[PDB]
Amino acid sequence: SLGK
Amino acid sequence: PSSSMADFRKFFAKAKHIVIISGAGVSAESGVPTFRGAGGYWRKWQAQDLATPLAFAHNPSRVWEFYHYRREVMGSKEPNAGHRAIAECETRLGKQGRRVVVITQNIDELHRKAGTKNLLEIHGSLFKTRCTSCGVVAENYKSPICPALSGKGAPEPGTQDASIPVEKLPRCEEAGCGGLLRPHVVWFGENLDPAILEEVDRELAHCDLCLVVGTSSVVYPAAMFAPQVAARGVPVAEFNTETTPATNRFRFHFQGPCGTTLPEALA
Ligand SMILES: *Nc1ccc2c(C)cc(=O)oc2c1
Ligand SMILES: [Zn+2]
Repeated sequence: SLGK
Repeated sequence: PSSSMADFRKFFAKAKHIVIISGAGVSAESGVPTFRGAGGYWRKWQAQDLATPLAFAHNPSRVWEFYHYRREVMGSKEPNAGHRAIAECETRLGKQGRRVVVITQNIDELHRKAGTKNLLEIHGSLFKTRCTSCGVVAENYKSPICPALSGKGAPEPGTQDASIPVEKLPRCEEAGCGGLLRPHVVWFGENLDPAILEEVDRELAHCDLCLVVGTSSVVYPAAMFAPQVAARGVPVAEFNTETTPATNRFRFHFQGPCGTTLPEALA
């Protein structure tokens, strides 16, 4: 779960 | 940064090794749902919730429902004029002994469907599996990927989990494996394939023109690749829907849908  | 198409075309005419970094905007112009960003949900979740090793560890059926839906959705989607301009560019330049490579974060294969052959899919593909036991990566276009997923993955809020037993989720078909497959896509919190990164570096090191399309050069992934191209003095041209190029240093910025600007730019 984040930003890649 | 310049918006002169004619000046860009002068660089383009001479370029022998073009890197094209393709972001989410190219897929969005084909109507492909990304389940990222404002409003983009599958049931009550976004990709940040489901594209993670923890989500797959706890709820592999729900994660497979998600990726099954996204696989099946592609049967009604087509490459757009931006994909086509990029593929036609590769084909035409290839006959002249000139290289075009597409480095994409998109996992929907629309670049391949448009005829692109030189493609680095840094986040993998909806149409590849990886065995969580033996590591084998396989192409998989089957509709449905396994019988238990037929008719599952409906996206509407309120849809209950299919709760498919793991034994009936997609299994590895290598002789003597039978392990549980996952999508061969990069998840949040995961490493990129170092082999792909090595190939990326080689292209960035040799190219004489870099395009950033459907994304911004100052955010991931383009921000990992474009700065070192620009550092060597190679022109970087940005094609995206931002009104303000969130950046100087880069030579060109062309505002608009990639399917409007790229057919002209890459003619
Ligand atoms: N999201 C993400 C994941 C992994 C990364 C590595 C291996 C390096 C890089 O280029 O940035 C990454 C970004
Ligand atoms: Zn296996």
